Amino acid sequence: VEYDLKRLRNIGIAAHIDAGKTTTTERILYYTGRIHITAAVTTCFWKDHRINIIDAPGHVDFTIEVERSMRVLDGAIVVFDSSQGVEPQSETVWRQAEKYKVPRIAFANKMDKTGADLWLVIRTMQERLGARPVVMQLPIGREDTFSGIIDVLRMKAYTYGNDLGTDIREIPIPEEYLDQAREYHEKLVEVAADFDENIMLKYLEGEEPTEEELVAAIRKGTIDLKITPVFLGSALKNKGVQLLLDAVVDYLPSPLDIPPIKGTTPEGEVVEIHPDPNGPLAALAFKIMADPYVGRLTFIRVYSGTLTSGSYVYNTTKGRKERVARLLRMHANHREEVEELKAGDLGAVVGLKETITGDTLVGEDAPRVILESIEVPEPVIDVAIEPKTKADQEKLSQALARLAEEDPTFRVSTHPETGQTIISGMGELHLEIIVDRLKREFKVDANVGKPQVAYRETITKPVDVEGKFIRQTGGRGQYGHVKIKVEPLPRGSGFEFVNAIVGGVIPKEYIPAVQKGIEEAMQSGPLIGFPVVDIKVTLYDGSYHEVDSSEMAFKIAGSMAIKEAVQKGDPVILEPIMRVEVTTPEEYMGDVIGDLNARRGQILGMEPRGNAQVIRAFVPLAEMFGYATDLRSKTQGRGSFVMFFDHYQEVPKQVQEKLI
Ligand SMILES: Nc1nc2c(ncn2[C@@H]2O[C@H](COP(=O)(O)OP(=O)(O)CP(=O)(O)O)[C@@H](O)[C@H]2O)c(=O)[nH]1
Ligand SMILES: [Mg+2]
Repeated sequence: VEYDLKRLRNIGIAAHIDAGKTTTTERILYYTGRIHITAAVTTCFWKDHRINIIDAPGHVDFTIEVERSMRVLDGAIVVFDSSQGVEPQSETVWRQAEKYKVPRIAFANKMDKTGADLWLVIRTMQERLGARPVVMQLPIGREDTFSGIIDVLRMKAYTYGNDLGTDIREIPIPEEYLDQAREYHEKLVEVAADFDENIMLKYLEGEEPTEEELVAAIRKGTIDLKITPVFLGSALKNKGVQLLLDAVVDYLPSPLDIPPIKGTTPEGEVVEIHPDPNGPLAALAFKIMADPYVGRLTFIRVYSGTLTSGSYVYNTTKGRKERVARLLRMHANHREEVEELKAGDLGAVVGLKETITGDTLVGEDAPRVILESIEVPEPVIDVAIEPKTKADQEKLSQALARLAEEDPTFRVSTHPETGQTIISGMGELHLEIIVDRLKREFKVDANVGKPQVAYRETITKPVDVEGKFIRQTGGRGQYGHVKIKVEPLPRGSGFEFVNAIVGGVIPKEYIPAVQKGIEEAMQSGPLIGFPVVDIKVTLYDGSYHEVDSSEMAFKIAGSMAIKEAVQKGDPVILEPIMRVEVTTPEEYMGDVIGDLNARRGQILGMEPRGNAQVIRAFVPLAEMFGYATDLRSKTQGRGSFVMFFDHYQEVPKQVQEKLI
């Protein structure tokens, strides 16, 4: 175990679509892999430092896998496409880094492409992002003549012979560039002066400081979220990627340099878990992969203590033992088996049958802390799915079971009378990618209906009703007779059944049958056909025919009673109420407030984050369809939002008629 905590670097590459996120990653692994695919975490070496490239989801609108991966990584490279400029959503990726207090460096990719303006990037970081950038390098040559890069801090430059990254020469700075470099070098020192008194008192005195001095201060400013170093080049034309690697080991934080992850005890106490390898074990799980030839892989981040291969861990979320079989590190083109993962590092475990993405793993004798929050988010959006021709069906109902493992947060059901296949999840985007991950990945071709909000039904007042089923059906006679007392149950409390049968008035056998009929009618309410919730059912009386009584009779009899009940109890539709934090440029505040209220929303409060304003608001899910458009239409593309389920609500009286 050649593990040093200080010389460890956990990175994530964040970028707007088309910036060079994948290309840069590809090149990064290549240059590091020259001594003697994807996958959640990938490891490599540069200048005696371990770099763990935490794989961006990506696609930034799934704000569950983002918050999770932001806690896993420590520093980020934010990649900009310097061709088009800085487009709308490029802001969104920046706001995320701000949200999770993660130190960052910028990388202006595509200095080779026509339209490559370095400065358009720098200025838009100052203005829109509010990033206070510090210029670390300057280009040599324009677009297609882009052939060198100057490092202004050390005052040296690099010419590139080809575009394959196989000829790199350290040259003295061209005369045509020496003045501009000197300007920006002086500028750089000035920035360092804000973070070192020693640098300050030298910068006043006229004396040029040492590299160790500047590097240390410019690094201090980065980890403290005050400045953002900017680097450039062409990832495609293999220019400046090695210098980007150097920047990673220089200015980006090690696990020692950041604020300690906060977890919760089983009592609700808030603890700061310290990154000590000798202390108790606490580790997060964040990706469950299916691997062709090892089995299930579950990717972990270790925060304190040591995860040792071939041992046991305690799963605070599920409350059970788990056997850690083997441990692995993922490299560019091979797998490495390891004996232990210590505090601050990352890899993937083998085995771990019962663990799901988002769970915590402690060291058996260790404090029973939880890293994430407890509750399970509800299924709120329904989508109908119809398989083409038999062959796709049998491998669709197979495709879903063979996928309800890495993501158990989606539910599958069958619609009461249409007999289709209904899939439900956490929102639109959650489901719209599951559909795609079936036609391409699992190769199932079928038709998909337009997303629809999952409503619920319930009574407002207590009633007392009876259901009978006396008919001559299929040669024989049928008799079932039940008398129930139903009342409303506090919100979120669900179902409750009570038996209060006195004198074998309804014989022992037929009691399960009555329950089964109740449930089935509780699937399809008498307002819109959505499931009935939050009620207490009480079976107190009834009757039976000595010979005509049957399970089927008391099933239908129980069904007829509960439909009659939910009808008489002054029913009411329930809609999900979402919780929305909306990040917006300070200026366009009024025009977003004066829109959430038009969505029947209620404002909770606005507090600044960075140079922008985040708004917290309660809005119904039904008034959230295609918000990503309306938002970017009223913020010139600069706005962005997140969404979480909070509770269920009794719908306003005007909305009810519109739904019935
Ligand atoms: N001219 C030029 N083109 C580049 C450079 N780096 C990447 N590209 C090109 O731009 C495109 C961006 O794709 P990619 O590298 O996957 O970016 P990405 O952000 O991963 C796209 P997504 O976010 O959808 O996965 C690619 O087609 C790539 O060939 C560069 O340095 N210069
Ligand atoms: Mg990609």
